[PDB]
Amino acid sequence: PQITLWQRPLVTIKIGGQLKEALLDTGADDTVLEENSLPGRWKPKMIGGIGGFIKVRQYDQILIEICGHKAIGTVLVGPTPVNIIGRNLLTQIGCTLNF
Amino acid sequence: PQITLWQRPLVTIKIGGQLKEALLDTGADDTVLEENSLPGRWKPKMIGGIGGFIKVRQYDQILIEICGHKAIGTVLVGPTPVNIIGRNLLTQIGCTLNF
Amino acid sequence: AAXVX
Repeated sequence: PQITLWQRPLVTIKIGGQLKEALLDTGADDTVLEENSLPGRWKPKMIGGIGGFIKVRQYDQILIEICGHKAIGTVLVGPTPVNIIGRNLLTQIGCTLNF
Repeated sequence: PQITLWQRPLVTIKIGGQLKEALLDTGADDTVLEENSLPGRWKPKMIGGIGGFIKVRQYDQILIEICGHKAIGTVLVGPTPVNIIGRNLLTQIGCTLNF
Repeated sequence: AAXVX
């Protein structure tokens, strides 16, 4: 579909047998989800945003279903106020900005 | 135009006689620009992002030219690593997400 | 890196 920006662009994601809502964020190079129970190995990593840097855990080869669209990629888990779908993923689902 | 997300969506903005580059951010409710010399009165305000809260100054009725498209609205000035064009503005220029 | 407000 087509999302206008009068309200936040929130969408249903299915990650590791769990259902969540995430914001489609063109302003994010990466996808960062709040602490969820995800299986596999992960490494320590740090991402910056507007007030600072938070340490997250990177999980590679993670399968996600964004609004029914499947994609595989890097997913960062940490203390984010919201589940963010970033550029690494948006490209997989052929998402563009039009104006 | 149409922006694919292989690279960050950066665009030329013209604000108060100055030329800048800004990121089109669907993940932002507001537009926050780095400290620039803007005339008028402003109030203290705070915005949160992924590492915390930063205090900014709100300027209302600010004219901006986003990729040649004029719009008027609220603009927040503060210590952001990047000039962000948020939802308040994206709607004015008829910007949508498609996939 | 990555959401304002």
